[PDB]
Amino acid sequence: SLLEFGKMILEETGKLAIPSYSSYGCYCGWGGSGTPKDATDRCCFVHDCCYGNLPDCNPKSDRYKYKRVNGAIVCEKGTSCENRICECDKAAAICFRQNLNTYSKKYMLYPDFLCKGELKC
Amino acid sequence: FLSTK
Repeated sequence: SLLEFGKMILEETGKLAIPSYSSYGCYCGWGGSGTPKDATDRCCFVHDCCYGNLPDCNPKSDRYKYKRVNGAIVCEKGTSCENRICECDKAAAICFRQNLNTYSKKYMLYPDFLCKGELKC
Repeated sequence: FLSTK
C-alpha cells in the first residue's frame, strides 16, 4: 500500500515520502510523461512501469508484509499481487537510497508542463 | 495520507 511504501522510503532514506517523493520531477508521486529529470526521478519512472506490469493488482491499497534481514528488505509471502507489489516497492526504496547523492530539492513540486513526451517502459 | 501516483 502507498502508506507502507512511504514508511519503507522513510526507513531507507531518512526522508519523508510526503513531501520528499510525492511530487518530485516528472514521475514521482504523480506523473506519466516526459524525460525523467534525474536518477531519483528514474526510480519513479521504473516504479510506475513496475506497477504497470500489474493491471489486475491494486498497489495503492493492498498491503504486503516484509521484514528486514539486517538491513536487507525481504518480502514475505502473501497473495501473488502482494508479492509483486512488494518487489516493486522494495526496488524503488533501494533505488532512492542509491541515488540520494544526486537528489535535488529543485525538483520538488516540479510543474507538469516541463514534462512532455512518451517514454516507453 | 495519499501521496504517490
